[PDB]
Amino acid sequence: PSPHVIMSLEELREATASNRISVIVFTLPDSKRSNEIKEKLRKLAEVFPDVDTYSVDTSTNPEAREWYNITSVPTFVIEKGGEPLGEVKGPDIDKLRVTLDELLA
Amino acid sequence: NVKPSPHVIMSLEELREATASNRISVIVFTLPDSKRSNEIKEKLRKLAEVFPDVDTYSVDTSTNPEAREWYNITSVPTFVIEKGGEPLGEVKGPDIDKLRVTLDELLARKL
Amino acid sequence: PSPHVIMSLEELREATASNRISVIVFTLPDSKRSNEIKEKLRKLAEVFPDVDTYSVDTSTNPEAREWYNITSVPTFVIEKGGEPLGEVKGPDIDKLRVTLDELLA
Repeated sequence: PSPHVIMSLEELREATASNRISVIVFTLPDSKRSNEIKEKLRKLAEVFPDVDTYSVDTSTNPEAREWYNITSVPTFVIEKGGEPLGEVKGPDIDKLRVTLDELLA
Repeated sequence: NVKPSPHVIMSLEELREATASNRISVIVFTLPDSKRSNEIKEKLRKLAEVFPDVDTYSVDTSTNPEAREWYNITSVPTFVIEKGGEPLGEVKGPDIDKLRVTLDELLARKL
Repeated sequence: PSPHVIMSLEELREATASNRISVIVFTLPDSKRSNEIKEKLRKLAEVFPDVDTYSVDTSTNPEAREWYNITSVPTFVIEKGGEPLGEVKGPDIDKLRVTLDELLA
């Protein structure tokens, strides 16, 4: 069970415009736990009710990498209603979980 | 981001100034709590998210009889598609799959 | 790789006979709406591995226009093994993505 794979900068901007919480992981494809971070991200979505998860392969989405100013991968971005609410740099799923919960408080 | 969508309309005067834009407006004419209503709102909402130049509106006919009369609404729910104050299409019934299809065909170029 | 430009109905029927999934956009020639939908189709192909994309100019392919019952542009047709699986009439790339995801489930 995976996060929704983003095809373009435009699909991504339409997604984050929802007022549900969007959590987006930016990755590189060949990256051996790129698949592990993706499934952990979706697994983590089960315990968060109003949260949708997305994955962006930066090697095929340079426009989205630039638009969200992604300077290292993996990076997580938290969005709501087109507003960025937080960012977690690195494959640290527990810091993302903590950050996400602070927003919901 | 997007307008709170669909935007709930209070009066005919507000509705006419909204649709006078050269953007495409989609208006759902409904009754207060019909067993589709929550799906009609969430659909209209997603359609505003996926369509950039499209604004979506909701008109409760039970509190807006002048808007019901003005647009000649004969049953609810009904969808009206407008641009520059002129009607481009209408979808009768709670068939919002029809609504998206109809809207796509209006954005297309015939032939 | 931008969608492959189709020369004829015969070429198109031979392409769609593959057991890979073919997605075909029917457009009118070099209008900047047309070039814009073609790039959208290319980006969508990157998130689907077993998908090939094609472009058909209805003004130079009247046989294919008639054969696929094309009455407005752009229209997308999804095929697999010579069988059409879905159709999207109009410039709704998001509904095409949704239709494709439901087919692969």
